[PDB]
Amino acid sequence: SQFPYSSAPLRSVKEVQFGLLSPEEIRAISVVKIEYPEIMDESRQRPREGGLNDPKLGSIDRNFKCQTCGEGMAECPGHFGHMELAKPVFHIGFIPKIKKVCECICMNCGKLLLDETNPTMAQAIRIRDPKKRFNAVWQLCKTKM
Amino acid sequence: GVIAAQSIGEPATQMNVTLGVPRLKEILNVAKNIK
Amino acid sequence: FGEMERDCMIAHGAAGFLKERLMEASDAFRVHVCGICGLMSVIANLKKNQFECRSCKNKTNIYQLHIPYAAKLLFQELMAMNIAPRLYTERSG
Amino acid sequence: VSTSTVGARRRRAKQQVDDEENATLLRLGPEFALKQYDHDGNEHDLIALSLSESRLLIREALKARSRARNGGVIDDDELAKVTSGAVANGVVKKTLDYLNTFARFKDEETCTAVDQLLHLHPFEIAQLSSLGCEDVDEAITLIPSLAAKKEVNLQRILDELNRLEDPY
Amino acid sequence: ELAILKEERTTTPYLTKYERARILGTRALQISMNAPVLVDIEGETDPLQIAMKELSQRKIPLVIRRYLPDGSYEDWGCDELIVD
Amino acid sequence: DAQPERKLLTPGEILNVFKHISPEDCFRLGFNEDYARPEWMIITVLPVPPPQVRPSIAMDETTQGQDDLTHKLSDILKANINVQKLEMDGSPQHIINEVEQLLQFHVATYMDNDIAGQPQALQKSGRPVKAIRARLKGKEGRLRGNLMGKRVDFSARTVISGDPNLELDQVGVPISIAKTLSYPETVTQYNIHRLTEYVRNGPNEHPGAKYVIRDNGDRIDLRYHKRAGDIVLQYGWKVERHLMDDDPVLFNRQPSLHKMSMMAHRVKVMPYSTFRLNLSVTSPYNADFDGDEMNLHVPQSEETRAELSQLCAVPLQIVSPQSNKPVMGIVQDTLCGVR
Amino acid sequence: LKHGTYEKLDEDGLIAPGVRVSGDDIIIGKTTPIPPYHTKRDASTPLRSTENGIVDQVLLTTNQEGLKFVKVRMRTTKVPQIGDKFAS
Amino acid sequence: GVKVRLGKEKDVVRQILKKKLAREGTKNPLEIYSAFQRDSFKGHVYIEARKAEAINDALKGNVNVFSNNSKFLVGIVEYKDLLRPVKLTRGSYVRVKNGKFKGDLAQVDEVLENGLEARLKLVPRLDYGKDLSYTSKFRPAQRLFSEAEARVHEIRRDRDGFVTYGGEEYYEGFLYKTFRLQNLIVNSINPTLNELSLF
Amino acid sequence: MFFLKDLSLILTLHPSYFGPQMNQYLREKLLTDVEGTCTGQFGYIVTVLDGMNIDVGKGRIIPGSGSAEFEVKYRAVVWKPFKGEVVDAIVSNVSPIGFFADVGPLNVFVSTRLIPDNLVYNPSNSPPAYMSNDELITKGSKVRLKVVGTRTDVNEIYAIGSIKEDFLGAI
Amino acid sequence: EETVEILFEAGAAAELDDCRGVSENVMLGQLAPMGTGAFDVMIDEKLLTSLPADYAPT
DNA sequence: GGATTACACCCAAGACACCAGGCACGAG
RNA sequence: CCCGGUGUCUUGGGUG
DNA sequence: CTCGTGCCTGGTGTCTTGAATCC
Ligand SMILES: [Mg+2]
Ligand SMILES: [Zn+2]
Ligand SMILES: [Zn+2]
Ligand SMILES: [Zn+2]
Repeated sequence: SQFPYSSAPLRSVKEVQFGLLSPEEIRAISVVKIEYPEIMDESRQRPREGGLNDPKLGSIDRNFKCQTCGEGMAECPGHFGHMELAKPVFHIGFIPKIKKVCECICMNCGKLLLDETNPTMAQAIRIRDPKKRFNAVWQLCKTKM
Repeated sequence: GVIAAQSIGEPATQMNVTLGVPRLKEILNVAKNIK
Repeated sequence: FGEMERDCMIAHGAAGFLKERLMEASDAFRVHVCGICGLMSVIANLKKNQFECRSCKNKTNIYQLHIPYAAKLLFQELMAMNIAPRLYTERSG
Repeated sequence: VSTSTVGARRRRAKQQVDDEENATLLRLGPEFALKQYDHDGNEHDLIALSLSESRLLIREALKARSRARNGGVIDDDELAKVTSGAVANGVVKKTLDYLNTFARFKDEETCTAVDQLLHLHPFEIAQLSSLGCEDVDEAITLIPSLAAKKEVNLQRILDELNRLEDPY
Repeated sequence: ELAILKEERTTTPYLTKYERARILGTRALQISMNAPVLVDIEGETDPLQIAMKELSQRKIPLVIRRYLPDGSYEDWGCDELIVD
Repeated sequence: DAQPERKLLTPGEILNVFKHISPEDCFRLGFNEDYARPEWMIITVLPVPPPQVRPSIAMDETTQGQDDLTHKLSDILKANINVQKLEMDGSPQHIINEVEQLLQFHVATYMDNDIAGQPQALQKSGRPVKAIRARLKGKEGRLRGNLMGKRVDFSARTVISGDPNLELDQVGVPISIAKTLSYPETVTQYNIHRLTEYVRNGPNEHPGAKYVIRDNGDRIDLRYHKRAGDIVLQYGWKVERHLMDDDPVLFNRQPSLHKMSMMAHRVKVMPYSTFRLNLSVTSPYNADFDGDEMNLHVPQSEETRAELSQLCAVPLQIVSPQSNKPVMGIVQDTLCGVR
Repeated sequence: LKHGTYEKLDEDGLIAPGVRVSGDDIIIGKTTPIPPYHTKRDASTPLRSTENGIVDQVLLTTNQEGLKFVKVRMRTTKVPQIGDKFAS
Repeated sequence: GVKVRLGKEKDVVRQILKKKLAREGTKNPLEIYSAFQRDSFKGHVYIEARKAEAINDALKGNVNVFSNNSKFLVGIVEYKDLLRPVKLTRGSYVRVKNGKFKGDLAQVDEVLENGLEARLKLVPRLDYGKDLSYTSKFRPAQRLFSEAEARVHEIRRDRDGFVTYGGEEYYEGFLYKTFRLQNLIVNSINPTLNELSLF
Repeated sequence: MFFLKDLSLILTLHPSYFGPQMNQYLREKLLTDVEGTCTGQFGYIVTVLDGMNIDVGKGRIIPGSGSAEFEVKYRAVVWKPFKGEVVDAIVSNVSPIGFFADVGPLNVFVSTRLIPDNLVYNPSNSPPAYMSNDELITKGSKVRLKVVGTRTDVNEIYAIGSIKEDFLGAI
Repeated sequence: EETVEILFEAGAAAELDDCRGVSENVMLGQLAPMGTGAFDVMIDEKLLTSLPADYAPT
């Protein structure tokens, strides 16, 4: 009621699917590429394009409308940019899992060190929970040197 | 569920074997070596 | 309205009251989601009445949600750490 | 806005390029799959309609509804005034008049004869009725679907269609 | 499919305190938005009071859809459930 | 025994190896081909959050400082440019080894600045940088501080006093509080005459009203409307009237240890500045009148008024499920006197 | 500009002793110029919203850096009432 | 190579030279040949010798050097890349790095003979003496010099279209002013939206 | 290309409409909103089958707002054209850039580089047409074209034809 | 507890949250399947037909 | 090595150092 | 001529 | 008239070494 009318159907959330954002997808939702660390341009206001405060990312000011959605600052959610890295770096949160993956796969071609021919290992792939299965596999393949 | 949680916790907030809160703590934590 | 207050309303079974307190009487916010990819990536111009999730090339399968602003904020902070929280409005099974 | 029985359309790892609508390649998209489901979950063949079937159903539905609007009390220009609104008046009148100038079998006697004659993918069976043809040579060129099916006897089909066809 | 036939309904035939509270509030809300009222209104003109009057005469036109744990459900009309 | 040569496993080296993992082995590793593909754990392009997440604040007047994330993104962006120039020239392994590791460092402490075993990134002021991970954890973070609980509108608080000449389910509410809080009552045929009287009295005379809300959502602020006499109410509009007799409100005294810390009382407007309670409800709240304060919450719709009166009201709470016995009785003076 | 009244300030930007004040009234008017007429921004100090009383005394002086410096003391009287605390 | 405190690289090179010269001909000479520090390589001094022990000797007691045993070896094939030494043609554009014109695009009209300075053509930022009885944060908006405005409000004609106004030269509306070459950026200049509109 | 489709529409009903003829109001409401409208997913919805007997199901009450939500399942005649489909048409306009042919609800544009050279636009003739030997090309002339591309702007569907191919043209 | 660790681990293993808990719906601001929210309320079209005809929607 | 020490409210008092460059003032 | 809002991070003492 | 010398301002920036017990 405090929301202006919109023709899109109103629904509720039934499921939250977590996951990772692919590099391709990050670019697909981005509205601008970010390159220059200087916020201001010539210090004459009017947010220089490509700045950390490029107006395509959104408005936090009552008098400038968003150049992407046309809505005021109250309704405008903000839109993401993207920053290309010259060299790929690790995500700090996932390092101990990355480490676990290295001992599981071949460091040349990347194949799982055990097969369904191994009887105990064939039992471990049946485990329905992904986390426990992954751990059960790694518990076997760890000693495979 | 919630009614059970409050019904057990509220008396604890006003209260040679171990008794009272230190004994209660051993149970919920399921200590392998009780005092 | 702290965590302990929340529990008391559950015990009373007053589910309707608890919803209203934490939304209409506070920081209620409307977002748009894409019916295909489940992200809050929709660009919505309401006076032009045109919507598009550029990633899915989808202008038809789009839903609106009412969620707390602080939840919208939370999801954008998760996106900034490369975590994708996909909001779907139906149970696949 | 308006939705159908088909649901979710969740993303998959391998993309697909047989979605693009191509009547030659029998690609009718996700909504017009070969096996559909009605509003009770029951299985059902896709309902493609020739020009002759469609003229009877639409005209019947409009006059039965018109009679119902009149508490229970022929020409195309009269039948189109049943709709509500000038936008609705336009699309319905243009569809009847278009069908009025391209439907060969304009009555239910001949139409049921064509119905029994035709009643093998369901889409091809409907295509053959809509596009008039003289000989077998003319059918497999404009429509290559028939050649793949390797179906004998297109003469009988065409001969009966042309014989039932009234003069003009 | 999910719906359970009338003769095979198994849930309790008494209105629960939670069902009662939701019915009274929902019906009250509809009356304040000028829904047609099904009982005579005398002196008691509060929205909640009119809804409580309709409940006492078994005249609220609503159906409870009680979900069971597996997702199936029994529809019960408020006209047929016994209110204490 | 043989001499081993441990070399560094750079992110780029590991990145190429991960893209060659087959779909069938991707599944067996517990990953997921559509949602969590294992090479996506390495960062190649960083999503830039909009200004909503990191707003600017004005310390004193015009002066404005930037959010910790804004400063930290500047550092990542500067460090990114120096890899550009350094990779192309003057890169005899050792030089690269210090620049590239520093880009890894800034991207790490941007997300998590509590990495064990190494010094924290610091602001110029000397205090540690507020990373995204630290934004979400702990009592004041996004989850425990803004989502599992949060500050709310239509609330009030003051010192409480007892009153034996109030009914058990009443609460005495100061006039000043009763003029600040409000309830949006929908206009119908049965109350339109009654509600117009409130509109003429205005926001400063009780019983009065503060706003008139149309179906489109435009509020008319009755403090500044000089032609208040020329308003005619239409059905379906809303009038935010003052709190009045018999309205149910939720009353609450911290800390809420059990469900009878929150019961619905009927409001009785009274002079002075304390909340009044009948003396027999002090026990379930574990309240007394030595300085205690209590909180009042006003439901904002027709549905929740009914929920309060039919589920949470004070007479329904006389017997508690904790020990199948009452939690309220005759207490203090009245109990001494009745003996 | 602030929403409260500015009509109790004298021409020197300072309110004078003896004037009763209520909440949100401005008692010290101060402006800051906007960098690149219509060039300044208000930086005034209003009385705390929950208070009232009488301006009692106004100190005017300069600080260690040589700029102007003011203090305004307000007095009111608090009379015991329902809710006030006491103890032996 | 050796890690040193940022900004102290030149000091360390100096200190090494003093130690070398002071010990020449004694029984304990400092057995280094040279030492140097490249600006492009922050916090790193390079030292030439035959034995690692001489490196430790050169740095002993130096308060600007990190005590951790962090001295790294350079490959012969990387020596020349350590000593690499490395436009502004007339009619080209540069960005000014100092003064009220800091950040502004300018055309490099002339270059000083000694080579020390130059002459730049830039869009002025003037007030025509309006409030006289400047900084880069309290400067005026850019606009071409208007000699009739100067005539009206506050001026020496020199030549066709050339005026000296408040001791600066304006020709056909542009300021011509000398800047040190070290005060102008010649590389990687990105014209702005506004500059594309103007020039 | 005509099909029969089983569709459904979410309808929100304000509580003041809760009367004994609720279903009949909804039946009128469904028809007014759906008939004659076009979508890229299904095409033009021409007429809905069995409108006066549609079973609307039960309405879900929206928590917090009082309004009621019906899912009206229904069956309609729909008309969507397809790329590759050969169809007949009636020309609506003739211009230097091609020809126009109303195919029922909409009109398809055929451009000049996909028209054979021997068909020459003749303005001097009365009435204007393309006059080849033993052929008629005037308004209302049966012509046979093939749909080679469908473009949808979510409001209406635009299809481009071609007459260059074998056996296509006037008959 | 272990707030951030849960969520990182949840991402890396693509966890699906079926939104049946009380806490899930509370923080998303939706009516929780408990008490007054443990069921849906439908409109009894059959019961409305016993009303007189002048009450009818047009 | 990490993990934590119940919940809510109010009051008052502090926020960035070092070096290179230009500009203004004083003396010969 | 409508609308109209200003702060963030810590330290110390209380209240219950 | 021309050179020596002190003050204001902006871009830049890091390091001499010096509370306890559950899983
Ligand atoms: Mg007390
Ligand atoms: Zn926007
Ligand atoms: Zn291999
Ligand atoms: Zn999408």
